[PDB]
Amino acid sequence: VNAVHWFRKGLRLHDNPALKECIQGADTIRCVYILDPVGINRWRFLLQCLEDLDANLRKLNSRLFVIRGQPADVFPRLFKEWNITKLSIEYDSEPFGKERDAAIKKLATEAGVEVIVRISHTLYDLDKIIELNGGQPPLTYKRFQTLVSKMEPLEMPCMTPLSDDHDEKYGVPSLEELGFDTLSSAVWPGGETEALTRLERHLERKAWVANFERPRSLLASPTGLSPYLRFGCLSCRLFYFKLTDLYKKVKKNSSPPLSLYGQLLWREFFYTAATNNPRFDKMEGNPICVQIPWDKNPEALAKWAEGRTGFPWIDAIMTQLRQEGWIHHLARHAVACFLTRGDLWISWEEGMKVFEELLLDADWSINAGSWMWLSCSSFFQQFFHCYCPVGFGRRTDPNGDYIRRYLPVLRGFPAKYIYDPWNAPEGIQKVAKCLIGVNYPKPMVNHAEASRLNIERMKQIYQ
Repeated sequence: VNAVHWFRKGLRLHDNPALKECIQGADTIRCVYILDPVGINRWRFLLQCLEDLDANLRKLNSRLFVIRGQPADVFPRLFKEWNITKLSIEYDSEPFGKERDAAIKKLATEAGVEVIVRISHTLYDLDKIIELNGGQPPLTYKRFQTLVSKMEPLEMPCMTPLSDDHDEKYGVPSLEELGFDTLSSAVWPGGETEALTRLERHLERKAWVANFERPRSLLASPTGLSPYLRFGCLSCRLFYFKLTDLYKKVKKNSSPPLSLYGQLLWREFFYTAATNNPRFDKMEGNPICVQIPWDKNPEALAKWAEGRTGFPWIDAIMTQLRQEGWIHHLARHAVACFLTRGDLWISWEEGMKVFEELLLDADWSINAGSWMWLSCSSFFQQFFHCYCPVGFGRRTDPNGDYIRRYLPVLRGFPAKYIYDPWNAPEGIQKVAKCLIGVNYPKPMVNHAEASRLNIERMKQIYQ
């Protein structure tokens, strides 16, 4: 009779099995999102997801109920005031997620509410993947792959009562209503509609690699999907199913290579590896994490996080990240190294926390997992091997256009110092209108020296 679907992740109406199941047999249905009362970019992306769902719901004679407050306190009030008997959610594997939900399920049964749970934030049941592997998370992407290639296939991806809503809670809140601010548009608009738009574009574009050859960045693509996958605006099975069909249609081969799926499988690998380990995002007490004597250096952390390291490659990556909420993985790998095992010898937990506040596609699991691997703290498997924060940028973008773009103060520098401007003669700096040490900081560390010492440090811990 009375049903509620609770959005957390999975902010879509496509491939929503828990929602599809919840509407089955219900006389009424309310879609609900609960706001607890982390930078403006994630927050804005969130609000646009919510606003986006509401718009689609309105299209459907329904509308989104954004409830303000806490789940454990909101739900008994709802169950009673709305005479709910069914409540459904997407499955959340994240260790803290499981807990909250296991608790809302105890409450649910207290009010004799039925609780529909359905997996769809991942391609697989991770519990099952663990079972094969001996009741043990694969700690290697290879074994993990070896294991999913041997995994069963796939099954492709009533009214609502409103009143006077758009303010009695239930309306989507605004940046201002949260304590911000203002921003300046948004390189990554949030929501399902945006996400189904970019999937179309993305598929069209990947279609022009293997049956269209000819040549056409480090910049946000207008076909990029990572943030949409993190919030569930885009279903990962939809993505998958359409990826397969593209491969089979352009490559004429109905048995694609797992590497077509890397973006997806890496995601899954970390969800699997984290779901049973609540200390996954810490070093101490994290059973899979090597214990490393990282330093406490707030001031070094600060320069790193605020992109004032004096290494433009590093600083450009960090300001692109702070401004927009996304950065290419190669840049993730550069700034991660520089902060941890490469240069600064600061804990990966510290970089994890920064990324959580600024990175749009950061899940608890993915974020922790990456920082652990990137800093060589787990997931051993292929030594990532730190590339130079001068040479590695120089290798990628010889003219330093990416640098001029995100660090305009340096716009006036020649491509032969744009990566290492402290090596510009005084006359050049003057002509560039940027005195190194005055208008842009000097390098916070000697790179050669720092990685030298840092490689030492690391092998003392493996004698």
